Amino acid sequence: SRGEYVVAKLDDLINWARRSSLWPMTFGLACCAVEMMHMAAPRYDMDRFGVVFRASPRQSDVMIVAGTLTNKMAPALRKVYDQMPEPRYVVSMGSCANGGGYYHYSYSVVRGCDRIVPVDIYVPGCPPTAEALLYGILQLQKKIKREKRLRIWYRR
Amino acid sequence: TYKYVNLREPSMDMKSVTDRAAQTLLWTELIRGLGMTLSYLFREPATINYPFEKGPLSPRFRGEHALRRYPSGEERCIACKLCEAVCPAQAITIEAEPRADGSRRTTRYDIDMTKCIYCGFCQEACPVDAIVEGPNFEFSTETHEELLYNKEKLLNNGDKWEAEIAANIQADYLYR
Amino acid sequence: MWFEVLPGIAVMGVCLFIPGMATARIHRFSNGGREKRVAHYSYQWYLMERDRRVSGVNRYYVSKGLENID
Amino acid sequence: MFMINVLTLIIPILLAVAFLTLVERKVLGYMQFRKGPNVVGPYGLLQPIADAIKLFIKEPLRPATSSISMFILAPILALTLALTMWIPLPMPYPLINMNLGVLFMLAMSSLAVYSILWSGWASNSKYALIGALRAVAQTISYEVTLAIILLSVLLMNGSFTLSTLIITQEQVWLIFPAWPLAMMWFISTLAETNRAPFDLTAGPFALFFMAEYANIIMMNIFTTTLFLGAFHNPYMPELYTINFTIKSLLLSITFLWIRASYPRFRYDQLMHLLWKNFLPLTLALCMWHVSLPILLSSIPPQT
Amino acid sequence: MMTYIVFILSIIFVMGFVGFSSKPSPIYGGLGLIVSGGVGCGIVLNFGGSFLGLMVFLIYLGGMMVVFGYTTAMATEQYPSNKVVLGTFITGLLMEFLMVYYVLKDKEVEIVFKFNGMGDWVIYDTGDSGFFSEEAMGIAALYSYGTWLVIVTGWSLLIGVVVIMEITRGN
Amino acid sequence: ELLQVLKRGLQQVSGHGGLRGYLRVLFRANDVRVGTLVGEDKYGNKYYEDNKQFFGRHRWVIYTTEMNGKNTFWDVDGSMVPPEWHRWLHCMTDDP
Amino acid sequence: MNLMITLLTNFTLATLLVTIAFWLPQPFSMKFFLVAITFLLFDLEIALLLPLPWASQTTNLNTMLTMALLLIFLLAVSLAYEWTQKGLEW
Amino acid sequence: VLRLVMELSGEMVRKCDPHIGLLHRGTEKLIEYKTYLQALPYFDRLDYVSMMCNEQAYSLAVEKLLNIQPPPRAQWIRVLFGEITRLLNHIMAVTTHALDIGAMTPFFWMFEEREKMFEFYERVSGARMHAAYVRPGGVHQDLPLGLMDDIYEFSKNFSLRIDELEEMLTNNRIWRNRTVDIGVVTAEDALNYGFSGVMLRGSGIQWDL
Amino acid sequence: NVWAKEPVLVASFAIAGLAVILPTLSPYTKYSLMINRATPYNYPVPLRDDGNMPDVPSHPQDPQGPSLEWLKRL
Ligand code: SF4
Ligand code: SF4
Ligand code: SF4
Repeated sequence: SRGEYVVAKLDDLINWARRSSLWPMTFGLACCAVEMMHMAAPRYDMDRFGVVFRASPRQSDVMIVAGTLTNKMAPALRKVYDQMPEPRYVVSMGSCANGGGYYHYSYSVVRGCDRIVPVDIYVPGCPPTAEALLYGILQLQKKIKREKRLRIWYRR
Repeated sequence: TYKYVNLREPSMDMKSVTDRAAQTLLWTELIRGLGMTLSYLFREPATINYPFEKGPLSPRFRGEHALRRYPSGEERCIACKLCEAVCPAQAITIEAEPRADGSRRTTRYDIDMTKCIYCGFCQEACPVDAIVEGPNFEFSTETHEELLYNKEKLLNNGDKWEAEIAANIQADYLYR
Repeated sequence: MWFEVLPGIAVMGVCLFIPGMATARIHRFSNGGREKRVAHYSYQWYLMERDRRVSGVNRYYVSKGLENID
Repeated sequence: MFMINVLTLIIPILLAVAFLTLVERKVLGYMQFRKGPNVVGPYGLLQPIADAIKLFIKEPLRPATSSISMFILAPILALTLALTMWIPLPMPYPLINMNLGVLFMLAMSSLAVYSILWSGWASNSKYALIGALRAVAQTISYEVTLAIILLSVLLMNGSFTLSTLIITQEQVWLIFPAWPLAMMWFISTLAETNRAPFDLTAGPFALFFMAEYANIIMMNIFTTTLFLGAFHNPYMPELYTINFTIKSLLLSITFLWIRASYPRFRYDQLMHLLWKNFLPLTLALCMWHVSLPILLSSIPPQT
Repeated sequence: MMTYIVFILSIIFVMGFVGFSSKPSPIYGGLGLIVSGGVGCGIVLNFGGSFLGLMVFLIYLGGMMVVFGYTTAMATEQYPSNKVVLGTFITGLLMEFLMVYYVLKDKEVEIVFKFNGMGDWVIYDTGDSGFFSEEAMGIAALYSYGTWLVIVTGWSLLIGVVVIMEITRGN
Repeated sequence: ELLQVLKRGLQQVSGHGGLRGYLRVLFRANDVRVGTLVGEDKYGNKYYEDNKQFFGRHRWVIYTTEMNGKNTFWDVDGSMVPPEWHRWLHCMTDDP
Repeated sequence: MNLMITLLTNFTLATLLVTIAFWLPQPFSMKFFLVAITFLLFDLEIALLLPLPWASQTTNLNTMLTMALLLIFLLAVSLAYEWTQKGLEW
Repeated sequence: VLRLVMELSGEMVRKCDPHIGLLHRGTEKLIEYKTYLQALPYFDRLDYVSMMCNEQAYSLAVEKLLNIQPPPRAQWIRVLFGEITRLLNHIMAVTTHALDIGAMTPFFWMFEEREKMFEFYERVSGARMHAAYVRPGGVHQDLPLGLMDDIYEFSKNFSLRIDELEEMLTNNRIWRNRTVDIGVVTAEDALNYGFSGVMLRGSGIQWDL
Repeated sequence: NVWAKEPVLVASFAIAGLAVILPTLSPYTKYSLMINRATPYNYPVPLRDDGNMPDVPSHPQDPQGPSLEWLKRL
């Protein structure tokens, strides 16, 4: 099946192209923002993995929900999420974001962020030490490596 | 005792004012800033090659939430609920039953890794040091179900290694 | 160090080297080892037009050297 | 052979721009303590190939614009200026020997001002219009100054032909008869290409990005041609091509290196700076370069 | 790619003038005037053609429609085709093709003139030794003999500056 | 002082064993500082400890292929190291 | 028409780039206006100034020196006038 | 992230209301429904860039109410980590000022310095940032052997690096011309509007707690 | 006195004043006029022989007419 061979190789090529750079947007409310800045630090690079910190939600590949999400914040967070280009992926960073965390039993704190957006990679820690976030971004890249998108477009 | 900045006056000697005007017209200390930045260009970069060179740590890092057990023996925990009492996030959830041996034991021992703020109070509150903040910090969980650990996930997490945790506790059983 | 930024600089400089060498090679190649004659002013253009007229082949670069005096 | 010249001039500009993106990212990385991109392949070249092809793959935001034909018409104009605007610039023998090309350079920069204005109109609502309007104003603020300085630096050269320039810069570089005029010119080239220290704070961002970096390489090529250049020996021009490319590379690195380490300007500080500091001094350098060659008895041999 | 190319560019020039004489939105008017000025530049460069069309390209197509689009941005909005604009465009194209056909398949069509209908390679120089592309040294003579002219020109522009600041709230 | 670093820069290449073997660790991720070879390890992988570099480039692992049978020539992971090498690798000690 | 050939090739290759990029994935202020007409009038006086390097070769040089200095001095008078009369301030 | 609503005459102002409360977390009520030692990390992480002076203040609150003086070695170690936290918070204030103003690279230089300070926090308490570590009633679990030499080496190297930061910025002409003209603070308004800390140190009157 | 407040203004006025005044004092503007005059763009048209002219030499080698010799001596 030379057509299936071509579709498999071309899907491998375009999924490599997708997982190559993956420039995020740094949403970053509380101290998890400081830790995102500290994995933007000179010791732990991001440019080695093609990752560039960038304040442009009009072109951002993945979105890193980090910090304590509140009721006064969450419509603005999803309104940022909605003006995002449709191939989109979500990293929930931090105990506050991945299930409520320390301010769980509390008004004006959304219990997690599944109540707002879907989540692809949970990375726990408080703050998740930058090596753990970087391993989470590697597992996100390998999630992009396992997609079989064009194969499903073939055999659909 | 104090030391305050910016109390002088620009001089009235012609040499000093023409040096300041030369700085104004001739972009001088801008070029000196370029020289400083090129002096940091020619250093060697202090980046660690991440998946091959992992970062430095401590003997007392607070990580993985792995239980321990006795030397050639059974489970170390008691279900005495001190960790659940001290847990500030209240992520510990314990249900105890005793077994046929007579000694008191458990049934259910759940840690909400979503809620866990990683303090060390359950490490320092266990009178037998059963629950230990583990060594490594590599969780990276796809689903939301998998961040809710059972007693068996904690015991397999503590039987995939103890010699690491035993080495850490044998290193620093004297401070705490 | 900057020993490894020099492959990127070298590859981008080779990507800047190709139009100069290609342009000069095609100018020396399109007239048989000559150079493409320039014409800013109409004097040089009339000179070039009578040059391409006298050579017979209707191409100016040949330029009929001294073999048709008498 | 003419379309072959066209292809060899306008095909490698995409490779030039993408490898310029990796060059400037690695240069900023070593200005910082960073390596990278070096994990993706050998020293990160297929990584700019890959993010270019990813941004072509990645699905556009649906308009949500107005006058879709005008939204087509602006970036096509920017990129066709960036394509058409390497023609008379001599790598040793230029593509079209013109009677006058530098006024054509400045006019094409003015067309780039048009493209920025049309993208800012056709993009979105009012705040994008105000921001792009201030960007058009701080781009248009300098085609006074850069054209004035161009006029002053080639008044010592007589003709607009630019080959008389590549001749008459053989003895000394023209950086020496005008160092402050050239330095103010280089500041105005930073203003034309619109990078830091000159602020900015949509689609296709790839084509906007492409037009900007080809504009950068164009202005640095014209910088190297306009001010310096070694001796041209015919029947071996690869020497001049190599030395030209080396000095254009060094000045592009210096350009990004000046970007690397300074804060952005306040907008009214930028206008105040340009008018009340550059513009009387450019006029004074114009009038002194008028009054000089009548005193050195050397008007240029204007052919 | 043939002989009557100045004529063809003249026809596209009239196309552009009709295209924004149909009274569109003024940004479409500015677009049409840029197209018309570009092809007028093409015409005057085809008549040889050194300096003047490259000179108008900087001013109108370099610094006048920029200010027109700038003022269209700051003053008007035109926030959302019509039968009037499209009807005027069709009648203008009708006038265009009517004149072109009745000239091309005849001798002449006259408002009051005598238009010899053929291509305008005529008239031109017979390849003389011009040596300086006459317009170049022509406008070079604007400073030697031009005593009164640049004085009143600069004085008019200086007064234009003080006019603009006074009307836009001097001082 | 120009050719010597260019001569020393060949010594880790020709000392590595060859050209394609050097190309394998270059295209794996980065490392070209081969030559100490402190610890081999069950499930294949190797551990290299150097002192000539700064704190952070003392100890680096190089993974082998098929340590679970999963074709790990590409896409190397964290937690592919056994735990005693996880104590040694994070510089919690000086003893291998 | 050979630079028209170059223009056509650049325009057509750019339209190929745009169509592959699109069909494969599927109030105001007064102070803005002073800068506009300021650019306009000074750019017109630049349009006067720029044929000066055409003109350096003539047998009447004193008048050309005098009137060229007169033109730039008038441009300086206009700039200094709007400078002293708070024209571009904030 | 803050909300700001500014009503402005153009490239100017009339009013400016900072709408904030977006990052509200119920901290006071949550401390009311817990004990002291359980609810200590609330005061550790309500302020988050400073991370040990907040703990020092809450520990001094509970000690000043409870009438217990800590032993003096705990006091001197608490002084050392208070000065580390002061150094860290001022250098982050400088660098996030620089990054929001432009000025890309000294941010990264001083965050290399702050990465070394997080290494010091790791070797002392174990966690990256949020060292609880200051119990009310004295400091818990003192520092391991082999640390003071590291702190001394860091002190020398950071003296040289802060001198090189002052080389980089600070008599840079255009950063000065960016921020000199703006933001005066009247001393009458400095006392009425309740400013504190660096505002009181800068706006005239001599005042250090 | 003013050199501290607006220095670029004073530098511009100084170089402008010398660009106006400095072309007066010159041993070189006469050389400018001679070199700019002595460049033949047009053809030197001859003239009819005898209105009894004891000047204007016929062979262009004859130095009777005003030649140029200040050129080659700079
Ligand atoms: S998860 Fe922890 S580190 Fe992150 S925002 Fe919450 S308190 Fe801060
Ligand atoms: S404190 Fe220790 S022994 Fe008690 S319930 Fe918790 S883990 Fe078990
Ligand atoms: S580290 Fe803290 S939050 Fe986590 S289980 Fe232990 S006491 Fe509870």
